[PDB]
Formats: sequence, structure tokens, C-alpha cells
Amino acid sequence: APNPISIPIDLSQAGSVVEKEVKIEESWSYHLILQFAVHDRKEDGGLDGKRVWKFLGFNSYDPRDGKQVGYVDYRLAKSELGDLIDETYDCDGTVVPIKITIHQINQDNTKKLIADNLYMTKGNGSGAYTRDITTISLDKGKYIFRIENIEAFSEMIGRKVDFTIYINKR
Repeated sequence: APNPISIPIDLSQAGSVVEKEVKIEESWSYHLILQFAVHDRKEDGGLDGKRVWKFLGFNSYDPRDGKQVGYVDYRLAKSELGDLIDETYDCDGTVVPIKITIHQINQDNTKKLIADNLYMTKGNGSGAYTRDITTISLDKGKYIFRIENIEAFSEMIGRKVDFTIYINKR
């Protein structure tokens, strides 16, 4: 039952990089996701939630293997979002390229590059206002995660977004 780790990132600026040391307590598989903050529904008309939904998309993909597990047609997205979208709307949402680089810290404190991957992230993740990036098997140990946002998204200006690692419980 390890606690999730969250790393704030900035999707409004191209080339924004964040680097953090990450300790894996249990050899298991872990979900890597983005979590978007949203104004409470009580505050606004629910409008902020709808804009974030619009950005994320409606289709869903399993982070473990990339299989599509959720399909949604334009008609339903139009019913949900109304005037926020037009008929060119893609239910995959806005594609957000994220580059993840992972080094393992060795016993002698040298660093070993074990992954360097560009994800063309898309779709609507399992949790609330999330986008699922990937699932990765990590052994117990210490790692450096470097997360780079490739493109600028003006919709994300001033908005908090977390890169999050949490254990896959199934």
C-alpha cells in the first residue's frame, strides 16, 4: 500500500522540464498519469470541469497495453459539452506530448538510463480529470524521473497539473 508521488508540471510552456528523485518501495507495476485541477462545481456552473473534459477527450485507453477500452461518438460529446465544441471535435482529446526519462540510481551512486520515451498522450484516464500515460514495472529502489512537456497549451495557463506515480492494484 505505498503512497502515490505527485510532481507538479507546467503544460502552458514548451520545453518545461521537472526532475525529481523517486523511491520505489515495492517491486510492482505503477501507473504514470497526469491529474488536472478543476474549479469546484459549486463555484462555477460546472463550466471549468467541462473545459477540462473537452481538453482530455472522451475515449479511454488501458495504460497497461494501450488497448482502447472506451469509445465515444461526437453526438455524445456534443450532448455533454454543447457550444464548447463543433463538429470537428476529436474524442481522443488534445494530444499532449510528454517525454519521460528515467535513471536508476546504482549502489555506487552512478546513474543508469533505463527509459527515455516520448508519449503522445491522449484520452480520458480512469480517475477524476486524469489522463493515463503508461504503466511500468519498477523494482524496489531509487530513480530519477525527468518529465518534459514538449508543446505549449494556452488552455493550461495558470492551471495546476500533477505528474503522478501510483501503484497498480490489479
